[PDB]
Formats: sequence, structure tokens, C-alpha cells
Amino acid sequence: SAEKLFTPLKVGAVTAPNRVFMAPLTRLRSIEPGDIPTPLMGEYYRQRASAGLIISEATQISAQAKGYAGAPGLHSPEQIAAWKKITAGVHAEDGRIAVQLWHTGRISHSSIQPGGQAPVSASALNANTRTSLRDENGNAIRVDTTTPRALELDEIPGIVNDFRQAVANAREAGFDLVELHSAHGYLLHQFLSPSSNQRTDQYGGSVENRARLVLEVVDAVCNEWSADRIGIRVSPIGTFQNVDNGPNEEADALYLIEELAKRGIAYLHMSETDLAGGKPYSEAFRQKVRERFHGVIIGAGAYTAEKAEDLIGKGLIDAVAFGRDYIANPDLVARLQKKAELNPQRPESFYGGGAEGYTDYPSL
Ligand SMILES: Cc1cc2nc3c(=O)[nH]c(=O)nc-3n(C[C@H](O)[C@H](O)[C@H](O)COP(=O)(O)O)c2cc1C
Ligand SMILES: C[C@]12C=CC(=O)C=C1CC[C@@H]1[C@@H]2CC[C@]2(C)C(=O)CC[C@@H]12
Repeated sequence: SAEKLFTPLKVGAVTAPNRVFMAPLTRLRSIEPGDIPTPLMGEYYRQRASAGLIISEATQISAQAKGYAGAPGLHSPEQIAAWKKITAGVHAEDGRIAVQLWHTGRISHSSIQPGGQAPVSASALNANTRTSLRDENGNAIRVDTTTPRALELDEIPGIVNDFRQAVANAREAGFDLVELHSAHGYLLHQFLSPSSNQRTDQYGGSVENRARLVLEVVDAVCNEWSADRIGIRVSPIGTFQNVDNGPNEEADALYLIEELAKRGIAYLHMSETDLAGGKPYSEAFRQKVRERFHGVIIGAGAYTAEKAEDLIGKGLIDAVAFGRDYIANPDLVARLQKKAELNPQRPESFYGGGAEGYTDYPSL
């Protein structure tokens, strides 16, 4: 029956009935041209509406933000209209959903950028990894990332504004909250990490400079909507998609969190490790984070229900976001509550394709 995973939690402007959240999961099944959400995607989210909180797959704040074929956007009328149906479906089932907004930065390819030009980032350094495009038959394919163009100083205000606008669109689209994707090596993290940021202006160098952009974004969206509607996901400890967190990751992470706390935002979502290995968070560190943020804290990364109960019981985190278990178990809440077995995962269909391996996993 579990001790606390199934107890309500106030998350900013809304209230989750349980602490089992669905982590943001890129599935690359949107319509192109237009990067438009689909009815199928609506069904997928609706099947998982019993989650304490649904965090959508990463969504573009602009066309320039696009880095993967099939990923949705929230910048055009068509996209807004499609998302409105998806949030309505979730609400029809009494669920809550937040839209994760990102700008992929250097984790992109020129073929899917506006005008077919090079993607942008903090510096002109290749991410040295690959992204997902679609072939002539619409099938997902891996391709090496394009070397980025360093953003000009006078272009940064435009970036902040795209985030601001997307949040405004998210509000009209019916989303309950918004989660800024400031992790996993995407644009915001590109600026935060010294390994990917070699700028010599006020957006590079010190942690204060490196964190400038993300903080300007946080202030802009808090002003556009409301601080209790804002969430942010970070992955400040370890290495992700080739972007590490610098020689003083812990101290830099604590600085960022204290700054975020000043805005009084809804929640802090901590992605502890990427899909590959990663040194685990020490309780000492969890305590330092805990005492610096006064909003909800969500833990994530290969979590087990037992680990969730342990850390929530110790009062270190408030909720847990499950990724892969949610892909395969729409009614994960009921299964964890009843201690039932889960459906096996089918990794080959995580990205692209159709209903198979998407709205395919049965509920109890
Ligand atoms: C197919 C797939 C897509 C993902 N897409 C995103 C994404 O868009 N944004 C994000 O922040 N994390 C993303 N993640 C990371 C997950 O949110 C999560 O942190 C990760 O899967 C670890 O949790 P798990 O062990 O419970 O699956 C993705 C993971 C998978 C497996
Ligand atoms: C899991 C992930 C990580 C962090 C994040 O924020 C969002 C995603 C979704 C896309 C995958 C990426 C990891 C790298 C992947 C597997 C590739 O090489 C192609 C598809 C990518």
C-alpha cells in the first residue's frame, strides 16, 4: 500500500492526489510539417491521467528550438489548437499536465532548422553526439549533430522572449504548469556548463554569468504568468549528452538553486543521472538542496518505488517522476498502489512510429 507515495501534494497552483509523476518523455510522434500534436498523442496522455502530475514530452518554444524530427512545438496556432485538445482530454479524466518547454540549442541538425541553417548555442562547439530525424518514409533515424553558431549578444533577448511567449501560449492551451528544460545538455544547460560555454561576455565565465540566461528566462515567465505556475528541470550533477557540470558542480548547483528559490517558483525537478551511469546523490547534498528550495522538489532517474518512499519519508524530496515505467504502464499509480506487476518495456518503439509501443501497453 506504500506509506506516502499516494498522499496529496500541493504543487504551485494545483494539487496532485499522489506523488507518482510521469516524467517528460520525448516520443517523436508529432505531425510534420508543423510539428503538430496528434489525436494519438492525446490518447496516450489521457491513458496516463491518473498520475499525480503529467509532465509532457519536451516541446519547442520556437521553430529555431527544434532539434528532433517529430518533437512538438507550442509556438504556432495549429500547435496551440492541438495541445488544447490534449490538455482537455487529461482534464476530462481529472488529471493535471505540465508542458516541458525547451530549445535544443546545439543538439540539433541544420536540415530541420529554419532556412536549413546551423543551429545556435552558447558557443560554436559541436555537441559531438547525434539527434533524431526522419527518413523519406517517416521513420526515425540517428544523425550526427550540426556544429552550432554562437548566439550574438543582441540575440539573447529574443531567446528569453520566445520562452516568455511559449509560456503565454501554454496558458491558453490549458496546461496547468510549465517546466523549463534547463537540463540534459540543451540550450539552457549549454549556457550553464563551462564545458559548453566559452563566451567572454556577461553570459560566460563565472557561475553568475553562466546562470544569467536561465534566470532571465525564469523571471520572464514568472512575470508573464505566475511563479506558482512555473517549474524547472535541472541535471546539475554528473555528465549528460557530453555536457558536464564543471569542476565545481555542487557549489554551482547550490548557487543556481538559491537563486531559483528567490522567485518562489512551483517546483524544482532534479534529474539525478542520464540513462547511462552516474554517481548517486549523497544525503548530505540532498539536504543542502532541500534547505535552499522552499517549493516542491521532484526526484528522478532510475527510481524505484522503494527509493521514492525512502527519500520522501526522510523529507528530502516530495515527489518522484518515473519515465520508462510510465511509457509501459499507463496506470502505474494503481499498479504501484496494488503492488502489481508491470508491463515489460519495448525500447525499440520509444521513439517514432505509431500506436504500437505507445498507446499499446494495457492498464489493469
Ligand atoms: C524515450 C525517452 C525520452 C525522454 N525524453 C525526455 C525529455 O523530453 N525531457 C527530459 O527532460 N527528459 C527526458 N527523458 C528522461 C526521462 O524524463 C527520465 O529522467 C529518465 O528516463 C530516467 O527515468 P526512468 O529511469 O524512470 O526512466 C527521456 C527518457 C526516455 C527513455
Ligand atoms: C532521453 C533524452 C535525454 C535527455 C532529454 O532531455 C531528452 C531525451 C529524449 C531524446 C533522447 C535523449 C538522449 C539521447 C537520445 C537517446 C539519442 O541519441 C536520440 C534520441 C535522444
